[PDB]
Amino acid sequence: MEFQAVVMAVGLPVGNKPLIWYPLNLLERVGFEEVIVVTTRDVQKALCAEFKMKMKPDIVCIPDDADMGTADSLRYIYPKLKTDVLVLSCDLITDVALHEVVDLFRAYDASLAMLMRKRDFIGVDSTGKRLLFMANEADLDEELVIKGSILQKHPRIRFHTGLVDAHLYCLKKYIVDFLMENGSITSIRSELIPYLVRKQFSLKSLDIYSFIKEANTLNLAPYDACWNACRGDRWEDLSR
Amino acid sequence: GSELSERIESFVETLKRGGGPRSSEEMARETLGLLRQIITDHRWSNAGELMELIRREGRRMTAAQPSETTVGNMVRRVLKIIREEYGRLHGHYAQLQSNIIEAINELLVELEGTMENIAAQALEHIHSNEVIMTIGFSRTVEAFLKEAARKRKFHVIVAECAPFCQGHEMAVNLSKAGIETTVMTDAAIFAVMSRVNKVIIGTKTILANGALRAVTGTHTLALAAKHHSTPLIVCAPMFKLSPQFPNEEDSFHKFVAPEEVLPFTEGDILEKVSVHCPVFDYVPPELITLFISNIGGNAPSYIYRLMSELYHPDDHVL
Amino acid sequence: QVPTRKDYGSKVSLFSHLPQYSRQNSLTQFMSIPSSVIHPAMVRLGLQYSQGLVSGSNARCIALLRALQQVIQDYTTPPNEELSRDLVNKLKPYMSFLTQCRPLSASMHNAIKFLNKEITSVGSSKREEEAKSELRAAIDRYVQEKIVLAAQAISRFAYQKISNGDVILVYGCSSLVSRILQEAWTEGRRFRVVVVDSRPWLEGRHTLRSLVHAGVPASYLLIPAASYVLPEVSKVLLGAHALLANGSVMSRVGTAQLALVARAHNVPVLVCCETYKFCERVQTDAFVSNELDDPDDLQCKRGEHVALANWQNHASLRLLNLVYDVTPPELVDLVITELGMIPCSSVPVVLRVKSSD
Amino acid sequence: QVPTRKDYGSKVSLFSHLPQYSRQNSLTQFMSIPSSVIHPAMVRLGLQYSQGLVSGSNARCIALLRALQQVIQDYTTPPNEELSRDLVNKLKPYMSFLTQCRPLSASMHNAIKFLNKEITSVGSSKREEEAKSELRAAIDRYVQEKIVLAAQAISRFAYQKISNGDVILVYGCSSLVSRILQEAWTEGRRFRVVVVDSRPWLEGRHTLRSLVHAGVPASYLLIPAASYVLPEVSKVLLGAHALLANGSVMSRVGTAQLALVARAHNVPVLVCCETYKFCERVQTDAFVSNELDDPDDLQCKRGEHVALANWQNHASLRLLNLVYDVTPPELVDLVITELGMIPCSSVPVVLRVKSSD
Amino acid sequence: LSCRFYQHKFPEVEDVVMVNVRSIAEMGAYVSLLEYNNIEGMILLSELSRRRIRSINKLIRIGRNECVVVIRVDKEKGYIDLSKRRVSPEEAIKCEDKFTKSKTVYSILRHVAEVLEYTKDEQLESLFQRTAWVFDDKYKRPGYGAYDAFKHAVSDPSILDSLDLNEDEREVLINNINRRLTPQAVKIRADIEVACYGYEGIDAVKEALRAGLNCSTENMPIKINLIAPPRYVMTTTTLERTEGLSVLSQAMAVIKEKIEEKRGVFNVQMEPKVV
Amino acid sequence: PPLQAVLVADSFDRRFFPISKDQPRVLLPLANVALIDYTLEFLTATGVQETFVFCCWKAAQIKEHLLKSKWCRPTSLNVVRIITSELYRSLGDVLRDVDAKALVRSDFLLVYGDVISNINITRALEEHRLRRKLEKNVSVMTMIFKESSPSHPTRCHEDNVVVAVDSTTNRVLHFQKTQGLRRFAFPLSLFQGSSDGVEVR
Ligand SMILES: O=C(COc1ccc(Cl)cc1)N[C@H]1CC[C@H](NC(=O)COc2ccc(Cl)cc2)CC1
Repeated sequence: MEFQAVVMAVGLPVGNKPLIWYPLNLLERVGFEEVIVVTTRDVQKALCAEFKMKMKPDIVCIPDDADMGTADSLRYIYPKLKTDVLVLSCDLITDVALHEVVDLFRAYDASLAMLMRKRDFIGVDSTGKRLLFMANEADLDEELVIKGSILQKHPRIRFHTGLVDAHLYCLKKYIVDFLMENGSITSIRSELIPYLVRKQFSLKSLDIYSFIKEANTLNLAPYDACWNACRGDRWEDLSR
Repeated sequence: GSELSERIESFVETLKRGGGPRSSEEMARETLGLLRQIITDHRWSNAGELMELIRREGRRMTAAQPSETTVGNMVRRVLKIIREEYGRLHGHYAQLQSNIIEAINELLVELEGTMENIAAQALEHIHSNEVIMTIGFSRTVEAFLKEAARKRKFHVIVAECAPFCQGHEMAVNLSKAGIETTVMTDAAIFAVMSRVNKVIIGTKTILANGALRAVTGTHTLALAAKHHSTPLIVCAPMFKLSPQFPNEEDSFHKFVAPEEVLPFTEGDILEKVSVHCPVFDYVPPELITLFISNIGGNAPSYIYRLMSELYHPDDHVL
Repeated sequence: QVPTRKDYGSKVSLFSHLPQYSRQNSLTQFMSIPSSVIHPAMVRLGLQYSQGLVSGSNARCIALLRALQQVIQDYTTPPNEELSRDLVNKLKPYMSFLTQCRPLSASMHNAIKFLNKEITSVGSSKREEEAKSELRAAIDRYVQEKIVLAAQAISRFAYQKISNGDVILVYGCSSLVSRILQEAWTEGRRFRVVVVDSRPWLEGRHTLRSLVHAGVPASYLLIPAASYVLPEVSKVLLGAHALLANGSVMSRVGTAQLALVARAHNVPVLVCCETYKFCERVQTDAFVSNELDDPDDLQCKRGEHVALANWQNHASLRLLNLVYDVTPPELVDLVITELGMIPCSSVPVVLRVKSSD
Repeated sequence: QVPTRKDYGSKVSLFSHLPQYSRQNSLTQFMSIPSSVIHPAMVRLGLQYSQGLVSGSNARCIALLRALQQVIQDYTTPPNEELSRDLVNKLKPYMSFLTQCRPLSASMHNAIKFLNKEITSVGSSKREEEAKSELRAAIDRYVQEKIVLAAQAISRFAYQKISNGDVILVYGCSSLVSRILQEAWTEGRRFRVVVVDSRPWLEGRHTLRSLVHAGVPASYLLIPAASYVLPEVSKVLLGAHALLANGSVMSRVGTAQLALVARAHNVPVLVCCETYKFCERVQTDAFVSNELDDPDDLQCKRGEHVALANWQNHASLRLLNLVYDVTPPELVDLVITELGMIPCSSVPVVLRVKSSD
Repeated sequence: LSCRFYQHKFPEVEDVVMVNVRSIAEMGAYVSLLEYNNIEGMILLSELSRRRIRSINKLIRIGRNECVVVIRVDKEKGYIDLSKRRVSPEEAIKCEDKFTKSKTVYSILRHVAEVLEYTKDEQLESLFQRTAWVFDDKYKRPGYGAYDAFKHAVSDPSILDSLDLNEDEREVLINNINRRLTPQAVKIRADIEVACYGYEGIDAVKEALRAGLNCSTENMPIKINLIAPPRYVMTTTTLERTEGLSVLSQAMAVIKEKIEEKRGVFNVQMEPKVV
Repeated sequence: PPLQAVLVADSFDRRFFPISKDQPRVLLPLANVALIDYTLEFLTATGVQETFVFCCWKAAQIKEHLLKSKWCRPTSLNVVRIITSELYRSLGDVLRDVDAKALVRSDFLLVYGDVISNINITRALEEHRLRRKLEKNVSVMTMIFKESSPSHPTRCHEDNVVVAVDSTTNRVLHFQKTQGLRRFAFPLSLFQGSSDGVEVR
């Protein structure tokens, strides 16, 4: 088997339907006979009994701890993963067919492949597929820095600022091997993105790729994107 | 005086910088207009003085652009017109000038109807369900094909040019008339030559031995046509016919900037490389089967007689 | 099930039987993300084949054999079934998917035939992992000799042919010709190479890079300028992709044309082909078995006058780019294989000494 | 007035622009019995043209000039009209009816051009019968010199070329070739002639008769055995029907084929053409300007198995017999005219000295 | 609906006429005489040029208008022999101007007959004979006389009152003449940079502007406008632009003299050109 | 409107020493032709009508070099204006003398005296004219660059230029050089001022 889909649960089904059902429908529509879903324990450690009341083909639900992040949940399922990891989340309303990000992961032999959609400045190569830089404006002392090697090997870098993270990743086995070997990472979205983006600026190296969709967008944990969840699900879940 | 000299200098600079104008027929018409504007606003007593003046101006006109031989052989045709008029009036100031003016007038009437005569005689060289091969872009072969497609149904393979794709506009102009145009690259010529029935092309300059310089890649096409024994057709007018021999004078090919072949964004390897781009190519007369002009069809073993009907051997050095 | 790819654009009437796909659409739009009916290594090979990332024939064969090693390493045996029949029955959908992704080169066909001959001769008394390790070692030894030992022998046989001060002409991108030129430049020969390239791949720039990083004086010209440079050229070196039964040279499209112009300029051409890239199937033209790439690759940015942009709106407009063509055997003089310098007329004879005969 | 003949059978798609009639039907089913729109001599000429009674080009031109003499003798002048263009306007329906009866040979086209140039240059001060007698005498003198004086000069130029004891190869039916062979046999040369023939006309037997009535030893062979006899043949003497501007030889269909086999056997060919059978019109194949004979002429009686009887019932069956074809100018060496032995490359040149220039 | 251009149905000998080539034969080129109700003529093959001509189609250009001189005419036989060899370029330009004026008069009378709805060709020919051919016979000039009378009637309509065609036909002809041949409108614009960097700079600039405006002739006011601080635009909207450009040049020279008299520069940014 | 141009024929950087101590750097021959003639031929191939040559150091030598050239002839379509003064020593001083003399009118070209080019910039001139016509004289300068590789031997490390511009309306937001800089810093206000597109070149 090529991929083992993991759905993350960090601080949930508040809407016109279950918020965990749409990633489960997106997985079970195309392939994915083996689905691993972690449970939430920071807000309340009782979402596993609500998640086990669905009607999917095969769900693997595990209990988790309260004080934990994304990298702790990656390191928690390390002895039960044997192949490439394809990370999901609860608040992920994606009308885009995710076959193309798997095509970007497979065709270029990439180590990481992510999907963004229209705070974070993302500088991508001029072809529009391979990312070269990404940074938030919070944890940066200066405005930005750019090395000379990434401008020598890639002389034009197109930057985007109105992007959101759909939390659709594709990880390689040695990346989570390094994550298990380096336990200082807590948030995988701020660690596996930035450290690999810095390590790609080394020949023999790793490749990180991203697709910029223009069809829909994901949701958020707060109530800022909760009003667009029902209006987005009333017109897109009819074909699903 | 002033107007003549500034028009001559603008003509020389326009031939020096780029292709001004686009079509060769308008260039020949403006060359006739420049020559008639020169001869109506000058003074001469003998015809040899006018001969030396036109020779001195034509030396500058060929030194401006040596690849554009249309102005050179047009100046040579005007010089032979001067020689024939002095010969027929010797055996002469206003009557001779009026005779030269009306000869240039009827030459312009002849020059305006070259393409319509070629399109009129296009019907006796194209049959139905035919495979046509054309390299480059010229309005003569385009009018040839678009008049032959008015009553016949056939197929044209328009091959593009590898330095700059000039065959794409010809392909999208022929496909608007519905001749089932097939577009391909330059590397497939022999790879299509086993199915090409007849090759119909144009040229830039008809040389004196029947040879021709033309757009690059057509010497390979003529070699493949000789290998596959398909007949070759040259739709060329009578002002692209020049007495300049191939190996006699230098600066045969026109070399242009190599940015169309290898771009400037290639890298550090552009210093240790030598990129050439010859836009013209030389085709020997043995690979040519038939020339088609407004007066009809001619063999490549007949072009010398056209020289004897249009040029003097004393004017070959200009 | 694996569906059929839709034929893109309007095909040529002479090429109605050959498929013409496009790179903007993929076959995996209706395929599972955990690849079950196709192997994940096989679908990765098909994805890197269809997008044009692996274009060389030796590189395609090497990546194909690596994907087959990944298939054999991830292979299991069903109950009451043998390996020597189930592996043959299971590899044929993989090769059909590979052919649907891109029309296969002849090196891939000979690799498929050699792998079928190897997995046919596996005895029933052998174990599973022992036969799998035997097949992996056989694939490793096969690719080892018939890539690098053949390349070293062909470069040694070409080193004693290239003299000092001559001009060599190359065409296209191939690892064997660039390795020959690099070993000849490093072993003592002083020469300059004329690089001839064609549209729309522009792959020769690739081998031009291996002619600059090695320190060789190089000249980069095109197909229409090949008739201009060939009066000065003394030798034409060619990279062969396939050699048919009659002595034909199946390679990149600007080869038999280049060989005809080189014969017309009295320049003897030199093709280099490993023995595993030979063919028992023979064709006499570029029209009965050929690859058709994208019809949208022919357009270029010449100012703001892209004429072939909306080419599908014109009903009487056909677009075509041939990948392969064959050469008449009276045009090519040398064939440099690891057994030596042969003519074209003995390229089936070598097959007779390489098909266990 | 004069309708068009219906095209018989299913035409070739490569010959769809050229008409294909049949000899079983005629246009005079829809014409008047006292022929008023067409002359009686002209409709007699068209009837003997369409049935195949006059097949030789010189015989066709002689009969055409006799019909034009009969037209001029029975010509009247209308009031307030000149002869110089009313004769042109009356001759054009006659020539159009002649073209509808049979596609005209090039000798007929040159005779039409010469007669139009003659009846254009008649003065207005001349009378009716005086201009008619002048035109009749001009036609008589023209056909006299440019048939028999040209034939005598061509036979005299061929007599000094044919040696004693050689073998001559001829093809087709023409009065000039038979006259050359008869004068060479009677003037002292001893030789034997191989008459090569082809289907379905079988007209060369006619020339074979003039080779037996003259006492010449002859050998009657066909075109597939022409490759067999040409190792023994030293000279090939052909009869040209039309010479184009580029030096091509438009003749019967077994001419360019026969010249190619003769060049492949090191046998130089010899065509014999008068000056009035030349062409300013040029063509490179037998497809843009050719005559199509009857499609039911190819069937024969080989026992009781005539396979091409009900050929029209088969929808995917095409029948074709070409009459004329052209030769490449690099295959033919001689052109024996009354001005001498020239190459093909100077056949427009003599046109320049025969078009009043 | 058509007619001839003049009162004669056939041209005289050595009269240069404007024809268009319709077909090519061996005897010559069949043409149509555009100013004689499209009667068929023939340009001879011997008269197409003064040089040896290989083909008739090399200088014919079927579809092109050309001036040819009449060599032989026969009203009984209907034969009209034409020649391109005899005509001169000056005679060709004269025939082109005469054919242009006669075609303008033909279009004016055709518009007048279309306004009068005279569908019959005989009534239209009577309008021709009552309007243009009477003036052509009075002034003894075919084409020039009718166009000159119409150009005089566009200014002074007393010449059109002598025609006794009808009460409405004369008014329709006068309206068609004033709408077709009376386009007297031109605008000779020019730019001049007149300034003075001295004591009374603006005063000398206003004095030079007043001196330039005072030199404006009648029915041709030279309007000056401040297009820029150092540049000015001197326009002139009047007919007879060959005189209007000279008047603008004289006004610019007077303004330059008035600027140089008061110690000020006066450059010509643009010469007198029509808008 | 006519097309004016100014030509700084005196490069005020002390780089060609001691080559420029005898004849200036605009009079050196590339291939038997001085760079002044190359730049003037590029200007006439562009289509300018009048130029303004500015030269301070050894200006008499530049004047006697270019008076015997093709461009000082009366038959030349592009006239020149030789302006000689030893007071200015900077390009800004040249442009403020242009403003004090009021020579140019609208959309004039700016070129050094040692620029080798063959670009026809009528497309860029029409783009600058339409950008001035729509936005009411907001666009002031249209810089011109050539697509090149950073590893090319043309651009050296002393004159390498990195910019940050817009993608859809190509307005420049940042512009700097790499004169001894291994790490480049770009400002943050360029993203807040333009949230539609930004590209580092
Ligand atoms: O369709 C095409 C298009 O040609 C090409 C288009 C593009 C390319 Cl890359 C290559 C070829 N050509 C046709 C032209 C008629 C021919 N012949 C026939 O249809 C009939 O065959 C005959 C039959 C009788 C005779 Cl005598 C001759 C040919 C087949 C091929």
